Amino acid sequence: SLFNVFNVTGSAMSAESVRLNTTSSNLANADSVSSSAKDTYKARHAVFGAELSDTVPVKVMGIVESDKPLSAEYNPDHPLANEEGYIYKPNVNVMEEMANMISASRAYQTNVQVADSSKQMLLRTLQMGQ
Amino acid sequence: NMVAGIPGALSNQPPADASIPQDVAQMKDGSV
Amino acid sequence: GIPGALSNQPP
Amino acid sequence: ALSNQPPADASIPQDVAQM
Amino acid sequence: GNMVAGIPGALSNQPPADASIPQDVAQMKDGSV
Amino acid sequence: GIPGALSNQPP
Amino acid sequence: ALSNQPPADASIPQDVAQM
Amino acid sequence: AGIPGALSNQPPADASIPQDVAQM
Amino acid sequence: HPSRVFSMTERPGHNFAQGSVITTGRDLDVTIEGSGWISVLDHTGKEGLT
Amino acid sequence: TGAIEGSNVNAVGEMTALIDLQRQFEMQVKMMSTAEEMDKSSDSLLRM
Amino acid sequence: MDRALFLAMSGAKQNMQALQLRANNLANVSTTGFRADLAQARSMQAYGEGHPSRVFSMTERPGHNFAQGSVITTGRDLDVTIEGSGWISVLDHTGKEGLTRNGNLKVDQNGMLTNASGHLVLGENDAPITLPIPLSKIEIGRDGTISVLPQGAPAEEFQAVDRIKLVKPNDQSLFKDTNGLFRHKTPNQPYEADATVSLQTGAIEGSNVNAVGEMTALIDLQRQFEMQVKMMSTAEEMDKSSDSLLRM
Repeated sequence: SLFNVFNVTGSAMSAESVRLNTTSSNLANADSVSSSAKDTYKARHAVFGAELSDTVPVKVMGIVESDKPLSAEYNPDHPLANEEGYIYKPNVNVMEEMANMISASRAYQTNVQVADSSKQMLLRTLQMGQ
Repeated sequence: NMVAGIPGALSNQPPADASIPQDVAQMKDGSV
Repeated sequence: GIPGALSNQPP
Repeated sequence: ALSNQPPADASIPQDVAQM
Repeated sequence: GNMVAGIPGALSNQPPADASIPQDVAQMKDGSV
Repeated sequence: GIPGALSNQPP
Repeated sequence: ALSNQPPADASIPQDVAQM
Repeated sequence: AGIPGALSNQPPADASIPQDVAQM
Repeated sequence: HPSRVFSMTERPGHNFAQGSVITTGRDLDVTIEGSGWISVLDHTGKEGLT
Repeated sequence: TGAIEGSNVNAVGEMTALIDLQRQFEMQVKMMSTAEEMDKSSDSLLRM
Repeated sequence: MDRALFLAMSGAKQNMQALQLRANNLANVSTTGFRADLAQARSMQAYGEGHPSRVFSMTERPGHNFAQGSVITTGRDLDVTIEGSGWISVLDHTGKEGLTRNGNLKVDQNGMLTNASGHLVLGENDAPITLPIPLSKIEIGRDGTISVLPQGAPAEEFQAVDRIKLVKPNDQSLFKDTNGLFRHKTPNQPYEADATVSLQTGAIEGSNVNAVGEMTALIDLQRQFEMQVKMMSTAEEMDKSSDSLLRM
């Protein structure tokens, strides 16, 4: 059933698009000390999943923050400074976010190729006999 | 069983770099 | 259920 | 996931308290 | 005449604190008018 | 029409 | 080639003596 | 065979002969 | 999924540290020692700290 | 008295934050470019 | 795509971390009694099935530079520097004891002897030194003996009151803690006082950071960093070209 392929590729593109938006929010918040919720932003990472047990779609089961410590900065005159003058910043790593941007885009585009190629197979089956 | 984890940069690291949360790394084996 | 997942609703 | 009730608009406030 | 309206693109997709859309236009997003 | 709509005629 | 059992993962230890 | 000094990807054990490489 | 987070710039405060003191030798030149302000009213007539 | 207080701007502090703003600004612009590149690629689904 | 993208990213990420360690060294050139931090990279291979082609590298601190720091003669009585190897045993804010090499000592309003970091200075009884409040002339000895003159006393009434606890353990058995104090790697290891450590009173020991040594290491991390980020782009280029195997 090549229609099941469209579900797997379609679920893959959804998963890769979630990771790209997560990467976008990490780059936009690599220097954000404050937040709406009173807790410092932590680098986010969507968790992919596979229900292997034929076609196994990839599903996003939630966003999980990185456990690395928040990068402390010595800013004693800052209004949000603690007793020792340290302000805490997100633990976003620039190099690892660029790799995620490259990986998410390439993984997104290769699933379009599979969906397009699988589309041709179904159309060719419609021509069988006739 | 279900297998899962963070993809991309964080997982493609040596375990010493503790970027991956401990419980998420557990999921990368098997679950049910 | 991923242990300790972030939520999508105002704290 | 086809529901019967239109999804609510997302909110991006400055403070979650005044939301 | 139960329509939805607003400025498409970059102006609307900023968070509301930017205050770039006119308030009259921004309030036609919930189905009013 | 739109309350803040612009006219296409000279002011 | 193929096999009837899953391949093992990769070990990246900071000290091979502790594996 | 072929190359004489190929490596082995298995972790060192010093007790088992590595069969990953073409040990002939 | 909680994946879209925006960031906007803000002005949380000002650097209230003592500035650079310039010696001019002028009778009508004064500077605040440490922390303080001078009460002035602008053209509108509203009190302000300068 | 006899002195005038200047500004308290830390010039080096301003410059080292300028170089950070440039890098963060340019990275997000590359995300804009990779966003449209993905859209162009996915446009081949309907082509037939 | 190819895993060489993350293999090079895992290398470029560590080069930045190594750059941070060198940055902390150059920021601490003027610091008093600062021991330079060494930076090294460890090669770790991903063992498993397949060809042994992927080897990760992580930056780690192998040790510290324990060479004698620059001595600054200041003429101040309460300035002490350790001649050669040796440490000063002090207790931090929490209370846990540790070794320090900053001899920028001072006397508070109650006589307790502290250093520039605020750590209390241990004495002969493994307790903080508490000198009499009304002093007249503090004259630290070469061996660490503190001889003070009570206020109003004649110059011939010079008596010793305490002896600073100086410890000289093996430098390779010490690790810098989260606040700049060196402690034993093995927990619950007593710090035993040494009779060979000498204190040159009237001088301050500076940092041992070699500024050029850090600068010449910087110019090599940058080049190694730039080579790996080119590998990331060329791995991206290869995958884009191979995208034309599903066109059909």
